[PDB]
Amino acid sequence: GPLQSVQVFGRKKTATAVAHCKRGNGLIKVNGRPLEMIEPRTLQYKLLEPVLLLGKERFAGVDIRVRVKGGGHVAQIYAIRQSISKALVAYYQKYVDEASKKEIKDILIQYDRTLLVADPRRCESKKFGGPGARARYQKSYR
Amino acid sequence: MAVQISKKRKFVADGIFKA
Amino acid sequence: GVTVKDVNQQEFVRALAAFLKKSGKLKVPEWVDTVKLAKHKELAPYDENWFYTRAASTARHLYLRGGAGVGSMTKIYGGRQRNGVMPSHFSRGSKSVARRVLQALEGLKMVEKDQDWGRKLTPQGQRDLDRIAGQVAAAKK
Amino acid sequence: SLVIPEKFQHILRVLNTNIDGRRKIAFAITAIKGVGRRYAHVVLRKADIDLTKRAGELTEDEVERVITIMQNPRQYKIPDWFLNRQKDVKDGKYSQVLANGLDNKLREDLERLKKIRAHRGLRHFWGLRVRGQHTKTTGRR
Amino acid sequence: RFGFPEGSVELYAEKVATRGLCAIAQAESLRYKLLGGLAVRRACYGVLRFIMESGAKGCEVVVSGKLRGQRAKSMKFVDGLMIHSGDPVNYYVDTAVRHVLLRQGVLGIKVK
Amino acid sequence: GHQQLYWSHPRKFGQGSRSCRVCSNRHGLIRKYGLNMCRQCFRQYAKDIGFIKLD
Amino acid sequence: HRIRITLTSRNVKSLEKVCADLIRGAKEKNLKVKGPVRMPTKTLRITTRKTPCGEGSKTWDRFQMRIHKRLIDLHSPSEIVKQITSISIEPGVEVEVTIA
Amino acid sequence: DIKLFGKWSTDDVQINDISLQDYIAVKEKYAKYLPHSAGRYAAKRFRKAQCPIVERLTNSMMMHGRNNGKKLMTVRIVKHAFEIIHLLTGENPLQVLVNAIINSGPREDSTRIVRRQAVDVSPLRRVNQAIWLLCTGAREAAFRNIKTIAECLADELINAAKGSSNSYAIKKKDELERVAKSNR
Amino acid sequence: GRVRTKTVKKAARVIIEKYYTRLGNDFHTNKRVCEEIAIIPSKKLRNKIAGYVTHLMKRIQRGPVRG
Amino acid sequence: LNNLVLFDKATYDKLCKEVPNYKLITPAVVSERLKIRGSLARAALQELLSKGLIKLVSKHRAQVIYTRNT
RNA sequence: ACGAGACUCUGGCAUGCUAACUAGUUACGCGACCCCGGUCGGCGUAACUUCUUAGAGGGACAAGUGGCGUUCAGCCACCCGAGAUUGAGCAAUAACAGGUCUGUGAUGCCCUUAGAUGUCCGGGGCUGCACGCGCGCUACACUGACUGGCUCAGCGUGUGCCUACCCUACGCCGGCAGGCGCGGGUAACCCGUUGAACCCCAUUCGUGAUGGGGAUCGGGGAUUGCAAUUAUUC
Repeated sequence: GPLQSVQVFGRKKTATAVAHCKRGNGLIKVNGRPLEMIEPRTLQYKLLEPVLLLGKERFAGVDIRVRVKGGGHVAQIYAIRQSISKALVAYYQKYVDEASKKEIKDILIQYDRTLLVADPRRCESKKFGGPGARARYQKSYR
Repeated sequence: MAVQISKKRKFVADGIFKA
Repeated sequence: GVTVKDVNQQEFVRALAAFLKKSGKLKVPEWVDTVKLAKHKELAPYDENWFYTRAASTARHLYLRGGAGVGSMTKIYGGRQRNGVMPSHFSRGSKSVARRVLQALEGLKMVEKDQDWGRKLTPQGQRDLDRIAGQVAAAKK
Repeated sequence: SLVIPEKFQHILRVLNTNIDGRRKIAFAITAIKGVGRRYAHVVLRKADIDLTKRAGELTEDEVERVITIMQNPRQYKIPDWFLNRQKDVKDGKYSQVLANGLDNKLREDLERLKKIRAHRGLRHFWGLRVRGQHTKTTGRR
Repeated sequence: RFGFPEGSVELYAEKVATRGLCAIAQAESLRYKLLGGLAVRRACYGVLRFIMESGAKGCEVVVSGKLRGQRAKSMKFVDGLMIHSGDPVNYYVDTAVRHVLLRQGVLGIKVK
Repeated sequence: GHQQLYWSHPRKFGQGSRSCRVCSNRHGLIRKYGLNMCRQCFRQYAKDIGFIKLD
Repeated sequence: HRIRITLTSRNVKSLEKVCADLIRGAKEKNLKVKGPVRMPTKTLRITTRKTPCGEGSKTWDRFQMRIHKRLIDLHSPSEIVKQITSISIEPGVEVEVTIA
Repeated sequence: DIKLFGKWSTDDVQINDISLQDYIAVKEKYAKYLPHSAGRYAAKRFRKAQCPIVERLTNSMMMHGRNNGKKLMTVRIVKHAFEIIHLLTGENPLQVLVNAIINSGPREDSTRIVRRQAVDVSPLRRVNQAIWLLCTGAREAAFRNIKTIAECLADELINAAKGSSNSYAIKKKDELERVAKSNR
Repeated sequence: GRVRTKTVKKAARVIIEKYYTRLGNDFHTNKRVCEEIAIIPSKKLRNKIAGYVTHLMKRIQRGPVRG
Repeated sequence: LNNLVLFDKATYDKLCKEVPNYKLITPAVVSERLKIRGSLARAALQELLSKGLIKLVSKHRAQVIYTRNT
């Protein structure tokens, strides 16, 4: 009957993931492929941290369709990690009580704060007189 | 313009005129 | 039912390479033995029947985004050229191999020239990828 | 299967050059001056050989097939662009020139430039770098 | 020179209100006092006294180059309030650099 | 003839073909955005063009 | 009738109050207008050495020149636009008007 | 719930040396799935301590230039090292790790205050050095060798968990403590 | 390094000296009082000032303050 | 390192006895103990797995780990 | 009072504001494929501004709490929080025999001024190599090399006054550098959703100066240019 929708994003370095919550069965998939095969493999359980902290019962009524854009492989994982978790916490905010939202938010932040707080760090700019931000070129005496 | 000058070139040439 | 995007691509290509090899109507040009796939490659490919593998790879890149001509295929299989003692740089693949593959995948009617240039998958080819996705998704049980 | 076969020649002699009978055949033949990685591979394509074998395993008719196809690569369809001595000055001939040939023909290529008094050979006679380097700082014995 | 259409450019030559607070108007004023043959000390005070009358918050007039002798020598004349560092300089202080050709060498005028 | 010789040598490319529109110099040329003004010359006229120093 | 103004400037506040004054003119004569669509800023950048020679420690000026670009889409008669575009414009601003 | 690589649990292991109880983070709240976290551990002074030693090992591995930044190379090395430690010892290898941090840390080190007076190490200095010694124990063993770092890092963590002295990290540790004993 | 400068302190002094009656021990109101009663040309300075005001107003709630 | 490229009658017997009776079986272990080239050990431990005498743990591009059965 | 700070630009935050066919999203519909859903950067339009862009604001001050200090200036830790010190730009008095006359139609003096130290045209040279220094790049491997497979960026530049020389998709030919027909873009419109590398996964190699390393050196092939030899570059 009603329209239950939440479009909530996750950032790391320059990498924006937008997770879109709606009613239905338990499927999370990112650019329309299931979590278990989003390379790199090596950070598999980093995408299954919101999955396995909460359990599929939390994600039973909600199916989340994520899009990722920017940064590298790792950043895009920490983006799609952060997105589904924030977008869930925004789904439990809007369409159920604060009680269910808070005990979810508590689980996420008491495990890893990055799940629900956008890590503010950015690649600090290069300056002349060196090959990067801080590092200077070889000084030559004699 | 008839040869159709670029916007970035236009604001440079406008400053070069003033100069 | 399942699609190619639901399946692991690493063993999908190996399955789809087997499929095009199995049909035996892919048209590999005679120089497929002598030729190295880039200038940023040092050797000839280790696997002798590479053209099938790359036809599969190309095919599934045409599934995921359309209208990708020959320049784009050399870019999607571009890599690092170790320019000897000078620092390495990004180097494109072979145009010729990318072009023969997109002639082969149109030969065996899997692709067809998209409007505004480039190649995309015809519904037959699209069905071939999705039915073999079914094979590989079933095979991991 | 993976045990040492009998009549395993531990040291072959192919084009009067001691080939190691331990190496893979694509990387054993390279020991012969004039044939590298890239060339040996395409010789072992034409000579339809499972190049997964080590340098001892394959039979004396197979290695004497390898010799002939290296000596006559143009005849067994390896193209002109793939050879080391393309459009030669004495005879106008395309041919991959091998160990003692390549040394004797290198000798001639320098001894031509020495005889005609051409800048390139004069650089060779004085034992200097020829190809436009800066000798001020580098090439120190 | 600028290839504008024949009679599609019009020059007006209006007046500066309170001309004491323009640096390049005081630097050009000063260079023609010096090239007039006035002593540098007199001319610089003359400018500096004028713009502090005219209603400026401060004033720095420097004349680098060869005064009296072959040695290059800066004569710096300062009064009032003068800021140097950070953005407000871009819109508070008015700075001018001008050349003058004396018969012995080149004196420079820095009115700030 | 000298009329053929005098300016024969082509000036279609290289830093001997282009020069500063201020300085008239064959060095430190800023070609970017069609400035074509010497690296000393533009450093003097940067303000007047609209090139503020900020970062 | 779908007539497109392309405002381009060096200075923000000058172009911001103009695009505001043109959108006043669209509301004062009460014809529909797509708002002031902000096209991305162009930071032109000349990074030249400071020294006229090479005889100091290797410092560099980093000149910018920001070019702000706004566009206003109107559903207007042509003469109302050629009236409004004349009214109160200042030297920091550069105005195009595309008919179709 | 069940922990590290999906297969190495946390409430099996006991930190014996109470000296390093708070400075070996491996237990209950420092039970992460992968040794990979944004962290921001290296921001304020001691927060380094509240990093899981598995992630400290992972980080300490990627060294000698070429490897700097290649953390997934090391995450993998540690994962395959723990497989080898389990199949060669029959033990939750986090215990072999913790036993190696306890054993392979120097407990007294020389310092310049003449010739080099002997002082005591901080527990955090011990954990820092422990992980350094048995990571350099791995990469130096593995360099110009048929063996992999999986084997070399495992062999180092095993020999250290014993105190075998064939351990590079134990041998350099009791050398430091010998030189510290000297100037006393 | 978080030491406050003279232009922050002198301002905060004179603000309290003339407007002790409007101020309290709440930053976000003191901040908004400083807006009304003084032309502070900068938000950062406006907060720095308000921030030292609040710190002094705590020291006023105790014994007497020197300057 | 005068290693073996292919097996002898002797070394193949030593392998087929000993290598099933290890707990950790890696190509770099079997190559280090039986005085053979790594590549030959990689093929031998792929035979032994096809003969069902050893158990695969984690096959990776870099590190391939096998164990006993009992 | 100047300098410091303030300041200016920038980095990080706001489902709060103004907004959008040169930016999108979510719906709805048509259509392609899989066995009711699933995939779509396939097509089209209704709502909307979360991501997108850029404007106005707000936001952080040691503000809150706890510890040593007239409990002054402050410091340290913690809670809340997008941050609990982002980075730069600007930059005093007074100097230096710092550098620049080879940046200038900035310039004093001296020299040269027609067999020129003006200028132009052709040709070398600026790279010449027993040797000594300085910034570098690539490496010495198995945390590797090689071959395939997989998969993610952000700054940017782009058709010129004179000025001649622009970025390139797309389709054939070539092994390749490249050549050919053929369009888009004076640009959030086209290259371009910038399918970048390292990374990721799967074969081959196995401690051997080895498939490490790619210098020297021979032959051949393409491009820019009036011209490449003292090898332009590929």
